Amino acid sequence: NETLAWEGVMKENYLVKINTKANDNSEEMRHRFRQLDSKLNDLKSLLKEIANNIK
Amino acid sequence: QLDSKLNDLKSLLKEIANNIK
Amino acid sequence: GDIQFGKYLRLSCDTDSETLYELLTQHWHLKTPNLVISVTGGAKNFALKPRMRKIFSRLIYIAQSKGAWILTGGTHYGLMKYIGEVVRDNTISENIVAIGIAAWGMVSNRDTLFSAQYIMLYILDNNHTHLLLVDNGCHGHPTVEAKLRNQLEKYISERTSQDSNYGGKIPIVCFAQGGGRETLKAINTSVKSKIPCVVVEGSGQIADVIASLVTSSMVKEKLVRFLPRTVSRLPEEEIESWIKWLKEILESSHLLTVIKMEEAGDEIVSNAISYALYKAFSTNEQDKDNWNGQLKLLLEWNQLDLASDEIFTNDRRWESADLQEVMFTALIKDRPKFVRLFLENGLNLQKFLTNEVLTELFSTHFSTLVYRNLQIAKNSYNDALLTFVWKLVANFRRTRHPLQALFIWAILQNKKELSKVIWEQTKGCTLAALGASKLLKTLAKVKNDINAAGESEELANEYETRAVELFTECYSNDEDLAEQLLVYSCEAWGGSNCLELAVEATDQHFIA
Amino acid sequence: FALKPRMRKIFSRLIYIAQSKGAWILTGGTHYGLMKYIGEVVRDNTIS
Amino acid sequence: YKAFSTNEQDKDNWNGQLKLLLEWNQLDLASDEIFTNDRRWESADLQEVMFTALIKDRPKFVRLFLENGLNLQKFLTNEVLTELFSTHFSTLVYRNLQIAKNS
Amino acid sequence: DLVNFIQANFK
Repeated sequence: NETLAWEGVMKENYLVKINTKANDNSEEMRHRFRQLDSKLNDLKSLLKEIANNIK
Repeated sequence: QLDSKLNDLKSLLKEIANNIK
Repeated sequence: GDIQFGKYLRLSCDTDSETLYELLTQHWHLKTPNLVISVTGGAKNFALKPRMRKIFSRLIYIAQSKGAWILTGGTHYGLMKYIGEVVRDNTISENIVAIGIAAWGMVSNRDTLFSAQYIMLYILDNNHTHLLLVDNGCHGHPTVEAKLRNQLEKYISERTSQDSNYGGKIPIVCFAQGGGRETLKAINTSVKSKIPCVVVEGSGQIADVIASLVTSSMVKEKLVRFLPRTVSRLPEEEIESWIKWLKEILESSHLLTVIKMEEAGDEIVSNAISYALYKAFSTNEQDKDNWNGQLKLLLEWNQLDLASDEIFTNDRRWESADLQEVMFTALIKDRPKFVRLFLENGLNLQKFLTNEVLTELFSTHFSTLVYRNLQIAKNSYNDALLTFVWKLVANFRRTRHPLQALFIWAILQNKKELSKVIWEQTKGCTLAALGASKLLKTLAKVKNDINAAGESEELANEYETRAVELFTECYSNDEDLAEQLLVYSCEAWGGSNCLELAVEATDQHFIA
Repeated sequence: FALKPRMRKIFSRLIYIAQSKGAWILTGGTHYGLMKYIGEVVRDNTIS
Repeated sequence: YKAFSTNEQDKDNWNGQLKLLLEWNQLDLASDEIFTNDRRWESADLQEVMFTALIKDRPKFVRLFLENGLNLQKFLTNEVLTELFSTHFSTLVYRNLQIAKNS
Repeated sequence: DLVNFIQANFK
């Protein structure tokens, strides 16, 4: 009972550790690059919208 | 850093458009 | 004339759609769960591309998996011929259905109705299983079949499907790839009704135009730029008419869908079709309020992220027992990710795993072949836990620990991801891994099939490694607790603790 | 309520920080959704 | 290519332009320009160009011709094969094969 | 057998 619960807690930590082992690839930089490029593209349309509104 | 600088410079166009109007 | 190298018939435009459908269904074909229709320019000249070949091959694979009907021109001209080839290829490796619709006047050779056959303008396709011909008249007049084709689709769409999902209706998705004069007319007449179409934003000139659009001067400029030859040849008077069609096509965008050019994933076609059908069902507005049917529809396809974001939303009533049926189907439907989503979104697994549901699952869905294999294996070896597991399965077929029963059921059918998902919930985590490794190693040396032995050995090794790592970390955390766990024996999991199972399965690495 | 991976990680780390500092935690405590999960986490930390 | 196309004296034709682009190894431009989309590709038009490509050692053009609609079985006639094996066969290779067969 | 009824059905 108590021992099984303690085992489950350590299992949770183990699962977190293995998921972090996968996550440590450091490839998130490319995805962040894509996100930043998309954000810049979206912000670009702001100038066109402002120009259209002014006219 | 370059991406952040470009994003910051982007707001300059919006500021200029707002000022002109 | 019926020729074997399916029935080929010549039909008048006055033929009733209801009678034709009744014949097709009652006599030869089975119930249709989906209709994929491809519209391309009737011109024989065409250019293939690598991406188009891959896309159409994947479309054929999806249609075969679902069992949808395919309707095309079937004039043995260019693209259509390739489609037929693909069908034949899949026939070499229960059967695909491909109906071709053409006109009698186009056919170069005519043979009167035993069986009359001929081996060989616009020669008909050779790989299409079923073909029909329009015999209204005007042998020299082309483009007569179109009308009838439309009448065939709509009657099917409006008729009740009497099948699960889509609110008792049928998909009837319309497809577009390539540019042609009649493509615009076909798309417009399809969109006139509640028939969503998806247009590939690739080689298709008109498809590229439509994708780019999503003013009259702008539309005219785009059309002129994309198709200089056709626009230059066509008179100015007709152009105005074309514009009208475009407007309608662009006026309603919820039905219209387009495939992104940048996307290169394998499942792009399925994603597009699922999204289009979801848009149509949601915007129907007749049953938009409900969420059970929409959730089931999105579950039929493997669109987990979209289903989550849409159905579950935030601060939305999730209900306590609403997920019961959907997750039951997911367990039957082999959708591990949906099962995980249901478990982590609020579902209570302990309450669901009732005696009745477990009995139903073990009584019918259990594979008969697996049952016979387990019986013969138990007869051959009959180890300490083989009798226990066999007795449990027999009892359910006719301190309960249902979770272990579900885990054993998942393992016995060789499901990796689902087994791991179930493992992440068990109480006796380590002992279950050792037991599964022993169970797999028992069958690893069957020698009847070479491939399954390799897969089973790999699964057993993975489970063994997981157990070793878990126990290593557990011991590195606390020493006395780890020893206590070792000596501890579960609640009649198998009547044995981890050490006994490890030694029995000659697990040298774990003991070392 | 709907749980998310990032929310679970964030709240677990919040509980860890509170335990390290020894802060008090005040919540609705109605055993409804998120609050229940919070309690579970507390019990987990009480075990280890 | 720009000069020849804009000459306008023989811009309508596509055989000569295709041959000119074949002389140089501009496969992608030749495809995109000559073949286009919804353009009459003809059944026997590619015969001469692909024959030259086989002589000219242009594997990519041969693949393009094969995958764009060309029927290889029909083309490989007895006469074309005889012509290819009679003259274009290397004499040095012929002697090497003869001596190898003798050995 | 079926062919006769089919032909009569469409006419």
